[PDB]
Amino acid sequence: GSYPKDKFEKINGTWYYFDSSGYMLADRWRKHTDGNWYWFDNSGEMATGWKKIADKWYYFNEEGAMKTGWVKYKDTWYYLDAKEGAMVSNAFIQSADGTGWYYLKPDGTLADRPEFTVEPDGLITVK
Amino acid sequence: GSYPKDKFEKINGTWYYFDSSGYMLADRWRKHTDGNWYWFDNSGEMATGWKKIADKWYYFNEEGAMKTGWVKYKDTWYYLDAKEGAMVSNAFIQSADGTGWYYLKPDGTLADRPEFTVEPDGLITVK
Ligand SMILES: CCCCCCCCCC[N+](C)(C)[O-]
Ligand SMILES: CCCCCCCCCC[N+](C)(C)[O-]
Ligand SMILES: C[N+](C)(C)CCO
Ligand SMILES: C[N+](C)(C)CCO
Ligand SMILES: C[N+](C)(C)CCO
Ligand SMILES: C[N+](C)(C)CCO
Ligand SMILES: C[N+](C)(C)CCO
Repeated sequence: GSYPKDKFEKINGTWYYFDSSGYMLADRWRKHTDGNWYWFDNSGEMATGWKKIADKWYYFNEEGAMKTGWVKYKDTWYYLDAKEGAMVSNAFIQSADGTGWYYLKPDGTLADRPEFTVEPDGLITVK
Repeated sequence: GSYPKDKFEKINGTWYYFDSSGYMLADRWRKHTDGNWYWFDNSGEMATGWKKIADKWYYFNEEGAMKTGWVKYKDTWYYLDAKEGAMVSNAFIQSADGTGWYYLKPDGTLADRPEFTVEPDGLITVK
C-alpha cells in the first residue's frame, strides 16, 4: 500500500525494485519470481541492453530480463553463458546438434569465417 | 592398534585402505589428507597408472595419487580434467600461455594434426 516491499515498481517512468524495507536496489542483482535475473545500476534503474558488471558483460532484453544463450545484437551473434549469463569471449561453443563448434572472438563476436593455424605439437591458434 | 581403523597399509608390495569402520575399501574413491584423490578396485588394490572407472579414464602416479593436466601414454597425449580427473574428449583445452588451443579427439587422443571445415554460418568441424 504505502510501503513497497520486495517488488518491482515503475516510479517517475523508471523501473526500480524495492527490498523488504522499501529501499531501491542499487548495484545489486535480483532474481525475480518469473525466473529471470535483473540488475539495477547505481541509480537503482533496472538494466536494459548491454551492461558490464564486475568486469563481465551481460545482455538484458527490453523487459529487463538477463538473457542467456545465443543472441543477436546489431546483426552479429554473441553467446551468453547458459547458466551464469556472462558474455563468452575467445571460446568454442558447441553447436546444438553436437556436430561442430562456434568460435567467439576475443571481443565476444562470432567468427563466421575463422582462420586456423596449427603448430607441430598441435597448438591450434585462431583468428 | 589391535585392528586397522581408517588408514593405508603396504601389505608386501601393494597398498590398501580400510575405512574408519574397519572394513577395506573396494570400488571406492577417497580424497586423502594430501588433497589427492585415490581409488581402489574391487580387490582393494590401490590404483596406479591408468584406470577405467565407471566408463571414464583416470591416471594415478606411481604412488596411487590421481594426477590431472596433460599426460602421455605411448607417443600419445591426453588431457585429464583438473577437477574430475577424468579424461577429456572432443574438447578444446586452452594452452597454458593463452595463445591457443589443443583439440582432443572423441577417443580422447590429442589431435596434433587437426583438420577444420568452416561452414557458411561459421560452424566449425574438427577431425
Ligand atoms: C536474488 C538476488 C540474490 C543476490 C545474489 C546475486 C548473486 C549473483 C548471481 C547472479 N548472476 C548469475 C545472474 O550473475
Ligand atoms: C503480484 C504481482 C506478481 C509480480 C509480477 C510483476 C510483473 C513482472 C515485472 C515486469 N518488469 C519489471 C520485469 O518489467
Ligand atoms: C562490447 N559490447 C558489444 C558488449 C558493447 C556494445 O555496446
Ligand atoms: C599438449 N602438450 C603436451 C603438447 C602441451 C603441454 O605443454
Ligand atoms: C605410497 N604412498 C601413497 C603411501 C605415499 C605418497 O606420499
Ligand atoms: C571423480 N572424482 C570423485 C575423483 C572428482 C571429484 O571432484
Ligand atoms: C547458431 N547460430 C544461429 C547462432 C549461428 C548461425 O550464425
